[PDB]
Amino acid sequence: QPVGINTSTTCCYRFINKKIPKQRLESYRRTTSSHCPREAVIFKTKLDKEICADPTQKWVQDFMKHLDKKTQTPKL
Amino acid sequence: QPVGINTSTTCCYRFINKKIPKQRLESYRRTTSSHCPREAVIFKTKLDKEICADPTQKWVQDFMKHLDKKTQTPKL
Repeated sequence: QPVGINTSTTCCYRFINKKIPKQRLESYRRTTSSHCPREAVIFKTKLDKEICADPTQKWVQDFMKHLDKKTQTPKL
Repeated sequence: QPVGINTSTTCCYRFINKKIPKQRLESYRRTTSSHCPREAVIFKTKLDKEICADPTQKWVQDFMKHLDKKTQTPKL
């Protein structure tokens, strides 16, 4: 259930509860960094495919949080 | 990937420049990988550019940490 400024204070749709990590999913695609309360999210997965994401879920939490880190940089 | 040199040498190394803050963009995506060091926070911006940046390049540090806030996670 959600992390909003009410319970449905989101931007993209059509997603479910729980996936897993038994080989891949890689990149996330969120939107416009200054348009929405939030803006919206896409996940690119399990033999290069896409999913969307707002507003109550863990796997994504951890994904954001996991994705974040892999590697480091400035211009490299 | 972290602090690097040469005329491009690690999984992403394209983007290479100067935008101090966050104010307005098109879309931002973190890590198009599944397999190596490969990724960053790629930023799509206001009559273009597309950048590959993360951890070491501050403005991006803060960007991900500034924008995080803005987009969500799924269903319950």
